[PDB]
Amino acid sequence: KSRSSRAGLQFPVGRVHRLLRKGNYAERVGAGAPVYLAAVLEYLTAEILELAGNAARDNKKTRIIPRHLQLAIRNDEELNKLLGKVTIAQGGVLPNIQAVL
Amino acid sequence: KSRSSRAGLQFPVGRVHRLLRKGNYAERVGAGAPVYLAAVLEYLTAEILELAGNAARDNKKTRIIPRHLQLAIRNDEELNKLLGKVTIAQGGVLPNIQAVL
Amino acid sequence: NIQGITKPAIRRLARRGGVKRISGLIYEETRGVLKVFLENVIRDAVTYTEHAKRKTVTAMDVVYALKRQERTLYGFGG
Amino acid sequence: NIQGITKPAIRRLARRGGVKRISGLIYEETRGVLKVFLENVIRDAVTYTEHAKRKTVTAMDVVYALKRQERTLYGFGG
Amino acid sequence: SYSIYVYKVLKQVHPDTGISSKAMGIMNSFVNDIFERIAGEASRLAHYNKRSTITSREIQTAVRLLLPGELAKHAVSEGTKAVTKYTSSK
Amino acid sequence: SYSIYVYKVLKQVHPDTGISSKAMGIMNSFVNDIFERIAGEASRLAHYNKRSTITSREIQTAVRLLLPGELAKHAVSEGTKAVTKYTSSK
Amino acid sequence: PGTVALREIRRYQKSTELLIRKLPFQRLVREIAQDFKTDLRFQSSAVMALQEASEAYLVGLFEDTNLCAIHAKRVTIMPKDIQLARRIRGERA
Amino acid sequence: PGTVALREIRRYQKSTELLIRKLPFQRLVREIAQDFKTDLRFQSSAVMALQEASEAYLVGLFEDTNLCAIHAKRVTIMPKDIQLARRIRGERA
Repeated sequence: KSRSSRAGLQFPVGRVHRLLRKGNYAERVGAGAPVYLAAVLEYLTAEILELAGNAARDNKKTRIIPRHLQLAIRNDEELNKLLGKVTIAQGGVLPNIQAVL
Repeated sequence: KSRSSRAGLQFPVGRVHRLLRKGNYAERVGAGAPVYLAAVLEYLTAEILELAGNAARDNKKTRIIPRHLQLAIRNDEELNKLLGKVTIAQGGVLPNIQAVL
Repeated sequence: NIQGITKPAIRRLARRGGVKRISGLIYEETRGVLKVFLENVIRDAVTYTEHAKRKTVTAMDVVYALKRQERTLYGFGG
Repeated sequence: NIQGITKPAIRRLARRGGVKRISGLIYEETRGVLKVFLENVIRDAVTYTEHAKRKTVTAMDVVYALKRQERTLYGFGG
Repeated sequence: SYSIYVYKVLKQVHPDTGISSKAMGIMNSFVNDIFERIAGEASRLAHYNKRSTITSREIQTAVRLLLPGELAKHAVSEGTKAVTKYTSSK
Repeated sequence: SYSIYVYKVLKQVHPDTGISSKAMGIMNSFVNDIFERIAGEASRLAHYNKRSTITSREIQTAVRLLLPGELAKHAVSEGTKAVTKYTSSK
Repeated sequence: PGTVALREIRRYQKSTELLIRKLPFQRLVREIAQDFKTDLRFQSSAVMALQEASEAYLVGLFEDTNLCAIHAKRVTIMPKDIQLARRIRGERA
Repeated sequence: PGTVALREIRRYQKSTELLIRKLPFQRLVREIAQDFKTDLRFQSSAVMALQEASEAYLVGLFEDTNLCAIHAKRVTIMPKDIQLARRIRGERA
């Protein structure tokens, strides 16, 4: 049976496992390594994808476009740190006008 | 005969060669790789060591202390970029007072 | 050629930046920075190209160039 | 405890920074930043320690912590 | 590249909200990015501790180091939950 | 760790100027640093170009990428000069 | 006048489109590339990636510049603000 | 008065010594470490590394702060300068 299903995951454990060794990160990568990493990747994906989906609804749409990912990422204080020096193509900027104006 | 001498160098070609593979940077590192890297390391060493030695004389001393490395690195515009986000322990700061004062 | 960038365009860019009033000098000043930014990025971008022996600069080259600049860009691969 | 840092010390630190006049408020403000800076660095520093199963935080730990902070420090190894 | 999975995860979270190709591009960039980041630190941690193998214990510490505050706590939980299922779920 | 060599290089440049232990500490940090930096990019370049081996051609491009303007030109010259001697100097 | 300014901020902050005409930008890229290597060609997406990153960089710069302008007593941004921002940002020409 | 200030700048800019008393600093490190892990001990050099880096960080911050203060019309540095600097520096608490 599938390593992705055995671990109760969506993200490809196998693929992640290939990338870990191909990458020449390690000499030999253990068994739980890709399953843990795959797990974290899926988690974060779900997280930003959730907040993004919310922003999509809040406007008026059903399809999530970059603007949503952007608005999503920038509004969560925690996610904003992680992707601090990241530029979302077609993400635009978070609406904001310095008070003093 | 020595790989360091065959290449006309001071820095340990062999050591650099060990570090390249141990490091798990590559799958297999070529023959000229460590000799080129060792070469660049020795060069940069000589460079900053030269400017440092100058600053040591300019003050009044014979021994190069961190202050010299600092004063040296910060004064060469090119070296200052390379070690831009580097902190020289006991290096102190480059004497400078904003004109307006 | 950088003169092809335009007062409007820069004003819009400033507007998106939340800038209300714009001194007439920042238009040429901004052209200065945009050029320096592009030189630095395109230089490293072609260095990556000159490495795979490709005469064409791929979008992945601009990405690696940007990552080297400390500016990660999403939307063109990974 | 951070109150052990001192007005003098901060003034000197400012002096080395090329600061001429110092508002009386920046002494407490600076303590704020110094603490946040140390927390962030010591947190990651002990995380590195908790990795080799060492109860003692070595100087190499503070180094890796600092490199993670984007602040490379020379003089304690490499 | 991840489009399959990210879509699979999407339906799991919002089973009625679609995603654009361009937005999918971004998601893929995100996945590769933090993968590269985490594996980089994991690898760094292993060399420091003179270990020739990247254990899950490295992925975890790497996750603690790279991810924010509470966002990191879940990622560890999720990973431990996941790793443990797989190991027991032979 | 490099103290031997850095001292050897020092006499070669200033055959009368000594260096402190603490300053030597710094020099060692410098050597390890830019080594780590250069090998990192070299390694990055190799994966991008799907090559399993780090050639000197990678060390060079890495050097061009990491080092400043004219400071990079010499480093390339020195490395090519050095590599070539070694290869011919069998 | 204040009203139109803010009205423009509001509109362009809500926007997600590239603000520079494609063509002029592409020329700037070609006219720069030619220095580093004369026989160079950029794919359209590679150019596109550069613009997305260039304009992103610029608004980000503008935000910071704005904070400097306000730091004095002004609303109008001057070159000295862009410079003070780039300085603290660690940037250099 | 201006004369003593500059005289202090000149002297402390020429200096290379740590400006904070060793002991108080060491306590701050211990009193912080205790949160993350109660059974923690720092080698003296590890503490030393932290101070070298801490004071380095602070003067660097001070330089930038100074540039902000001057940016208005002032010579006296206020909290709003440290904040504007840290802002553009990308720092956060």
